[PDB]
Amino acid sequence: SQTIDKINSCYPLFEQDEYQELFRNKRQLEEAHDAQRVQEVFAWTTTAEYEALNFRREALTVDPAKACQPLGAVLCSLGFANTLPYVHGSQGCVAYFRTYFNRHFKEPIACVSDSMTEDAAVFGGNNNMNLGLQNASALYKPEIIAVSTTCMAEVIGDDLQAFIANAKKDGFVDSSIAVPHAHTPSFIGSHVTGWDNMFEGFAKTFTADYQGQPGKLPKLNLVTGFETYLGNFRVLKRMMEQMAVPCSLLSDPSEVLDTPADGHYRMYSGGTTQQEMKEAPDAIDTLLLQPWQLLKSKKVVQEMWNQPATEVAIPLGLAATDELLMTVSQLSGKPIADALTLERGRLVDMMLDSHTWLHGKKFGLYGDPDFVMGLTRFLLELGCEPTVILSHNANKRWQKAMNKMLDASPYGRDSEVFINCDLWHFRSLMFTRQPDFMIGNSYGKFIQRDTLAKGKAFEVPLIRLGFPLFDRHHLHRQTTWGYEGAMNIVTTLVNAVLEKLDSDTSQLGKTDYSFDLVR
Amino acid sequence: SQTIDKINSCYPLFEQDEYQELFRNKRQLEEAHDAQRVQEVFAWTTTAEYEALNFRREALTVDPAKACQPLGAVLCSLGFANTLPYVHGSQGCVAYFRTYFNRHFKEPIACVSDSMTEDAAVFGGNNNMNLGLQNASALYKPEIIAVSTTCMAEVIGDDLQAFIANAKKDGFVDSSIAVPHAHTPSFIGSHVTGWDNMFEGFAKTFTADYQGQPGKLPKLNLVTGFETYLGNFRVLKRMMEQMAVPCSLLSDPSEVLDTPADGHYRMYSGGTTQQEMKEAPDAIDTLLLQPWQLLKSKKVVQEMWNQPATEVAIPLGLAATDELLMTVSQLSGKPIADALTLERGRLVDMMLDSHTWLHGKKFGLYGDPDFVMGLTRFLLELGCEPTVILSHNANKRWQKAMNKMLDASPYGRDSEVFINCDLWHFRSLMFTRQPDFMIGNSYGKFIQRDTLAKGKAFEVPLIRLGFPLFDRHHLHRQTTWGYEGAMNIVTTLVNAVLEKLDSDTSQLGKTDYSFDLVR
Amino acid sequence: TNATGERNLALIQEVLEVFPETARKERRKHMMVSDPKMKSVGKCIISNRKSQPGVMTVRGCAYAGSKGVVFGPIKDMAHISHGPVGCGQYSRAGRRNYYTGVSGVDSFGTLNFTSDFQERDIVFGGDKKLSKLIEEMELLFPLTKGITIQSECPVGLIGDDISAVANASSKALDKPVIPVRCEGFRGVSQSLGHHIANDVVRDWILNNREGQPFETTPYDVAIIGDYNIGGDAWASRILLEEMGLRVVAQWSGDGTLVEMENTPFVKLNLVHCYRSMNYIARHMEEKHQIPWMEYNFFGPTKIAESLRKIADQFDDTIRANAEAVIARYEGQMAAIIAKYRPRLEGRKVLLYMGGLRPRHVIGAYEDLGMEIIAAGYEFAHNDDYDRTLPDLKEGTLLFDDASSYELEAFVKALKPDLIGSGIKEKYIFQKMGVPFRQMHSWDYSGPYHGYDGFAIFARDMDMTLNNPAWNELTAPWL
Amino acid sequence: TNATGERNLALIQEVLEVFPETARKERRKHMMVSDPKMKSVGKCIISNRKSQPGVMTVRGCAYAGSKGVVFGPIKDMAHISHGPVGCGQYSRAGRRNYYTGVSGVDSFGTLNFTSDFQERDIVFGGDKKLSKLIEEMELLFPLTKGITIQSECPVGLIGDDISAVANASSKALDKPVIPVRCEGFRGVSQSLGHHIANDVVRDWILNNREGQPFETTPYDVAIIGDYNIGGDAWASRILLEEMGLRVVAQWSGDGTLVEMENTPFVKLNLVHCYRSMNYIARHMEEKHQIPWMEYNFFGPTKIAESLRKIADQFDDTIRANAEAVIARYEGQMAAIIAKYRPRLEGRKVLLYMGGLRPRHVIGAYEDLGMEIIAAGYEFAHNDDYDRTLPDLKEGTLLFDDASSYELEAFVKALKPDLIGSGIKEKYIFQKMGVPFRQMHSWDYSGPYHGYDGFAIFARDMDMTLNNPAWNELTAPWL
Ligand code: CFM
Ligand code: CLF
Ligand code: CLF
Ligand SMILES: [Cl-]
Ligand SMILES: [Cl-]
Ligand SMILES: [Mg+2]
Ligand SMILES: [Mg+2]
Ligand SMILES: [Mg+2]
Ligand SMILES: [Mg+2]
Ligand SMILES: [Mg+2]
Repeated sequence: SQTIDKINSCYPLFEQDEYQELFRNKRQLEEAHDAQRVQEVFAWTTTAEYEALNFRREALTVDPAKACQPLGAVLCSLGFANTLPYVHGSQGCVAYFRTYFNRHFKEPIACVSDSMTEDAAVFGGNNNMNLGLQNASALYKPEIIAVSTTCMAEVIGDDLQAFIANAKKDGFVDSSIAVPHAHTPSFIGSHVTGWDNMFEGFAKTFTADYQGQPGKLPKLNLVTGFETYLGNFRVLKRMMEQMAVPCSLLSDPSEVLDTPADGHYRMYSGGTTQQEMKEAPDAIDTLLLQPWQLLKSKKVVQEMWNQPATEVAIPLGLAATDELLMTVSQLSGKPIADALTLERGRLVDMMLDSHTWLHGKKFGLYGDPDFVMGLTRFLLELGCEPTVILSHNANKRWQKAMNKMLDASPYGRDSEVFINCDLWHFRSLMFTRQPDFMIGNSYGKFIQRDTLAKGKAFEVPLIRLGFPLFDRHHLHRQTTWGYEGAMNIVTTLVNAVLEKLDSDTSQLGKTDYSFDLVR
Repeated sequence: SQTIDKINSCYPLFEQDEYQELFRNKRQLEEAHDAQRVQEVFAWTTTAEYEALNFRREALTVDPAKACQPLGAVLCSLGFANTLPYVHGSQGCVAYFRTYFNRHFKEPIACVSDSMTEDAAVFGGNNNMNLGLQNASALYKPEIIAVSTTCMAEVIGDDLQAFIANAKKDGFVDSSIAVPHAHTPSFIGSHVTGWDNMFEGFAKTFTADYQGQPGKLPKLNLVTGFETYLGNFRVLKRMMEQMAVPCSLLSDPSEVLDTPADGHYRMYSGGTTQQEMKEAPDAIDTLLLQPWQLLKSKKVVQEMWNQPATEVAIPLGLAATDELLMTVSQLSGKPIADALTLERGRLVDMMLDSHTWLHGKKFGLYGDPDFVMGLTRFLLELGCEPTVILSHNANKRWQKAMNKMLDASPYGRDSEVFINCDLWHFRSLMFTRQPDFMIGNSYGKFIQRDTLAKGKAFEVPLIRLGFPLFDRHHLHRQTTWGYEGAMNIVTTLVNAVLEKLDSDTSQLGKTDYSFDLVR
Repeated sequence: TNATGERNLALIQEVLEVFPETARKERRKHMMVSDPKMKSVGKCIISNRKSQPGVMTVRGCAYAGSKGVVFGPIKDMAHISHGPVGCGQYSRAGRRNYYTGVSGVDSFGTLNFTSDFQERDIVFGGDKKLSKLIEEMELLFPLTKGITIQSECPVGLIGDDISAVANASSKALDKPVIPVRCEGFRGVSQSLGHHIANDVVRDWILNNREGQPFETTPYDVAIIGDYNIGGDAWASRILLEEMGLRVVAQWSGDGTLVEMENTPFVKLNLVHCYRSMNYIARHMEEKHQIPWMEYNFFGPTKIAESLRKIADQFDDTIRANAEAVIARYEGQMAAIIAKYRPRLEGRKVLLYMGGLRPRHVIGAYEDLGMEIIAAGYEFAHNDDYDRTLPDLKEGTLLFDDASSYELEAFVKALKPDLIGSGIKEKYIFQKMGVPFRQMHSWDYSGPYHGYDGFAIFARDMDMTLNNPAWNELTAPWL
Repeated sequence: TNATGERNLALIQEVLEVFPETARKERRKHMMVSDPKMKSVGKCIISNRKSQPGVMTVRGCAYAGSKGVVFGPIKDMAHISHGPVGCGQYSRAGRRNYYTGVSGVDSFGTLNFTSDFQERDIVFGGDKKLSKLIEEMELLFPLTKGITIQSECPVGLIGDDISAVANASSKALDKPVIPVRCEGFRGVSQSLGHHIANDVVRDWILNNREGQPFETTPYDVAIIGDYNIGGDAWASRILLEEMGLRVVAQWSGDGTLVEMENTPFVKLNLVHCYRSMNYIARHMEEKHQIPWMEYNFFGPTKIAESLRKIADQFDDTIRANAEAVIARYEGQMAAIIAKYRPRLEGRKVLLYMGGLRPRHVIGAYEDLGMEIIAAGYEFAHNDDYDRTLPDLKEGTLLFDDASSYELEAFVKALKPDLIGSGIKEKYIFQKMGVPFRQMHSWDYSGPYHGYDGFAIFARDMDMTLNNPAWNELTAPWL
């Protein structure tokens, strides 16, 4: 039933007595396992014995913490001006890529498919590529159609390069349109590998025949890699303007992922221009800001553009932002701006003001390899203990570097690093290692729920930092790099500590001797 | 007892068995009321019967939601360059003003007293002023010593103007030091009244005999009134720079309340200069951004400076920011910047993306009069219902204007406005009117706890927006005005809704049918 | 046709002018204007054809239709996304097919089980990995009633034989292990995944309890094709039980393998989503002699019609019960209409969704005085378009598999007051200033079926169509 | 003096050259360098004088000493801040004087009760408003055991007579209603508030159960002067009760009016804070013949000394119990010294707090190997300076009622590794790059008293002195 004055949605409508009776009656038709047995199995999934069997898995993956290559090629493509992402293969992939980013950014996402079906599985998709380029050009009028692939296209052996050459030769795509491409097999690597592969395709299309000269333009290019915080693209440009060092980001989707609601839909907005990409070889250098995934991009910068590819750490935290600015200053010969030194000192003031709530706290964390290395480094620098560190898509070379960093820190003595493991593995580790908090994406909500069901004392609350963020709004506007981003991270971590302590001390007459007004 | 590997602070040390036993033994020596009598009385304090008795109070105040005048004068004074706040009177007041601001800002606060004691109660505080100005000048070398008063001084009727003239004539304070003063009785009005009184004193000192001409300088002055978010001072400057309209804030403490932790203590930093205050009468106009408390400041602008004092609403929310920029545009003759219109459209996009979680949500709210009117306005703009609206320090003219605004709106039909009521009144209203959430400062934490003790179904979660904020860190850096501040408010409100819905739907096997990944 | 009809036919021509000639002529057959007197579309429209390459179709694939739609909701089985990692991650907990249970323990719909194919699985085949996977799953997830294997693109292309794996693992586990060849390149949309899945259910599930004792009643039914979005099926089930029927099974929202195996013992199949499950309904009629009928639980006019027609398949006791249920909810309905119809009356709506809702929700809109001015489907067939004709006003634009371009162009010309469509359409049309409601996920609200759902539907249409922010897209100085 | 004493005497001279000549000469009498051969400060320092006008003294007022410190902690009474609204708001829940109870119902320490004076109260006087406030209090807060009236500055100045009101209201309510003339213009600091409050307790509380029966034991004691900061008095009470004593009363941390009224029946008064409650301890010895002794529960050296001396006042049973308790916690103490002393030893500390802790915590710092290079007090008296001398190393700087200038100059010159002081000092010294712990509020940690408190104190000094952020104040390019 419903009353006119207070209509209830699904929750809490289904809490009403008539629905509780409905569920009891429906349960008698399911041959449910008894509550006692379901309780016994739940408890057993929280144990060290279950954990050991869980870590024996060699074939089953459960609750992955990674996506597939073409997702990352689509996001890289969205960062160039007047560019339409196009994925050669089957159309279900593009419906899912669009939806995935729609739900994180709360924005429209343009991307087409060429709809290979059973016919193309047998003949190859050259007809789909010709008609696809033709129809997309007509409807959407892109200046650039950036092509990646789905696993069907990869398995059948479609020769991308040849197909696009044929479309050009036969008049399906005009000479005015650039068609960079990359092979992006979802059975290799993850979405971060797709981004890097797509970037190399843009570098070849726009610069391979160019005779460049490093430092002809007194600028620095910056490459972010796969990044889903709009504030990170923006802060980099803002800091470079304060340094007075000309800069281009190469792949910047921050304007097309934040168009105004003013009565007009704008499929294209901002992005790296063709001029920026074409003149990239003349910069002083290109700084690859997520170095573990930007592998082919580093070969572009050194082997194609003959630039230094100065090594930089992900600019997450105080010390990694100091190191980025000293690198920019050294390469450009320009001093670090006094407004940047002032910002740095305000971050240090915040770190000193909030240190007594953060020191010694224990965190689990997961995400992409570059993000997890940067956040683990900043947690050590805060005097926190990153006890459980997981990256499903990281490799053995990364793991060796992480263990080297942790061994060298007093705050890494109890840390364990896991690669090629998933969120069902992370779930056991929250039960057995029980850190104070876990930093993750929206998939971590179910692990917080699971730990709470063992008991209030076993709950590990989630702090949302990563991708995808689907169950809170407008977190994708935030910043996590630079001093600005480190201010967000410090604030987020200390207020997570303080919200949890207030909740724990909020029981009137019982634990509210320590529900302190001032903290 | 304590274990070496896991030392527990107060909570949760006192949860241990030995301390639960200690408490049982101590309780036998207190003649405690019986547990059932205490439960009975607590349940009685949550009723409508109790609320009616509570609303009959005429003399007792419980949990006030305001502070006293000198606190406001000290904050106003901190906004001027090289200015030392000085409170003529008894020293206890100054320890408490410094401490109150220390705990909100997490920063040092310079302020002196002249320590009037029983002797000064007899002879007047003239000697304390003379010695106090000489000793403060010597040790702290201010350019400006900004004098306000404690209630002792006011009751005794010390003649501030005459004391300060005598000090200069007798050589206790150098003639070059500016010594603006104001009478700030704490038995009149509140801390916002102090701020406005202090501002009138600065304006007398720096402009009394000035032959000004509005529009001689093509600038606008802005006056914020009592405001404790650093981002509001900063967003106003940023928007005026985008508008390309010269501007001065008159009283801007945002640099001295955020100096860097760089190995140096800076008592003075930034602030309105003497040149900005002295040339203030030559601006086109002065915009008073919190109009209900800036009463004597409006008389300054209009009577002393012969400027319009163009009426403006507090720039909180979308429509009120729009009106601010249209007013700036009309007075200056400059167009609204394209970057501001883009920022506006992004706020509207956020509003449309989040509206289904905010529409129809009910809120209680309290704080200073200008803030409560602004936030009530914006909540109506969002399609929210501000059902319980309280401002302890507001007057009947403000209450009439609030009911007029509410009556005109589709979303104000169940809204009740309370003036000269305190947080013990608000606590009753949270039990009887039960809004979904309450917006307040850290004192609201006790009301959340009280409502939760009646039961989980009755809990009214607190959203922290206001002053003071003592139990979370670094919220004082946020912005609440302009489009930037409205983005913060929208994100805060929607994510509070979603955090509470996740907690309510996080019970494994019971309410997690609606524990949705995507919201 | 009438004037509205001419304007829509001219709009059709203007929109299709942008298409290369070959696609232009093909696309013209996917749109028409309705005639109140027509009973079937005949040659006026064509549907269920391949999408045009490169146009930004809204459609998904057959794995979405099988895993995402039909099998994914079944709570007591583990569904394995077999192939590389994307498909299973993008479709993890995106569809609100509600169920109750203990996640990871006796109910698995929010977990993402996958065989995470790597290059060695493509070069050597995935069946050995699949077999080992299922052993590991049985060890760590002992309370599953059965397991399904949902094939992603690579599986059939590399020549794997998951049926042999399923048969072997089912013997070792002593539980049903169900192979599905729902690779996303098969068919043209989500629709073939439905059909594939119904055929799989027919052969691997439906006969498992043949010849077993089951205690029946005369008023036993199955709800066929309700996936419990936001609890829609619970809000439908309660009315059928209030009317004196027993709902033995729900396919497949909050559904179970056990309920599905008991479905051949019911007296009547009640088909809500015709598109996705008419196949199995027709099959049970042919093999088990169970009658079936279509019904509609959107809004009071269609719910009363449906309750009366369902009751009319039984006896006078159920008929009288149908009348008593409608009278019991009359007050509630009248108060919802009296509050919200005045706020919505006369507003015009454009609807674009999968295979059922574009026609199924029109009665609820009309119960709040709203008018549909255009309706289209992603992947419906001609029998769905036939079924749409009785509920359209003359001259209405009716269309199939629209590109983003076409949908944007229709909205700019028609100027609907409200759009009902999906997540990839929401944030485009909101920036264009058109109030938008997600009519797949219910924009995180619902349920919308049944009497309890109509109240929510009405609150939600009012909330969004009349929200104050729609008057603020244009700055006040412009 | 030694080379440290000389350097400190030259520093005193250098720092005070900033003061106008007369204040310079006055201020020179408030600092000295310690001499281990001195039993008394004699003429070497002066204290408990008026503060210098305009210098930014750390001190508070007599209302802070009475309401904020002595009476405010008493959980079963309602304390009224009588005057304008500031005083009671700034002091609302700022001091962590922990207690258990049900807020607003049987326990009131986090509520702010005020008479919120307005101009009409100044003009016509506030006694009638006070009387009516107390009637409304009793209607709305019926489970108070008693009420106190804490005067703010204006009350005595306008000639009000709150003792007449308290007498009338106490008869009207039939509960104790206690008037306190603790206006902030009285005295020079918090100190006179303590003394005022002790005199009020003497006259209005301590005689309330005189002549009445009370069941005693031979081991009854009261804790006098422990305000339970972060549960310090609970961490102390547990050791006394483990030693076989019965703690009949705790003044006033987690304290009650009842416990205070039963204090005249005890066998021994145990004074932790000498400054704030020596007055009432001396009064109880003279009137009730109850002996008292000072003790110190900071760190293992002082705890064992204190437990043995307390037990020596009873008999061999309690003497043996003191050795058993000390033995019981010896492993915990050895583990704390083994983990944290190596991380702290050798480091130098500067302390500046109110009236007790600047000397009282020195043993616990010395147990962790740390050295005190300077110690001062806001408002202590010369008998507190006398009691400080035994725990200082020769040449230590010892000073009284410092301005902020003087504290900043001492810090700059002495370069302590760690500072312990208050909230107004915290954020200045952190910016100067000196690790800082709040030694009033325990920087939201504690307890620090007792064996369980020593663990937390060691954890906290290590956390802050050795935090990695102190190596980051200078940018690396600077
Ligand atoms: S788009 Fe239903 S034929 Fe199928 S997931 Fe939505 S209009 Fe599907 S009603 Fe159903 S629950 Fe659906 S809303 Fe038939 S199931 S392939 Mo997207
Ligand atoms: S049409 Fe459908 S969703 Fe597409 S693959 Fe095919 S079954 Fe699947 Fe999963 S992994 Fe990624 S998204 Fe594909 S490219 Fe390889
Ligand atoms: S020395 Fe002490 S704290 Fe000062 S007034 Fe006096 S008792 Fe009180 Fe409360 S209201 Fe404000 S702060 Fe004062 S000026 Fe009138
Ligand atoms: Cl890696
Ligand atoms: Cl007002
Ligand atoms: Mg958006
Ligand atoms: Mg600070
Ligand atoms: Mg009204
Ligand atoms: Mg169940
Ligand atoms: Mg109690």
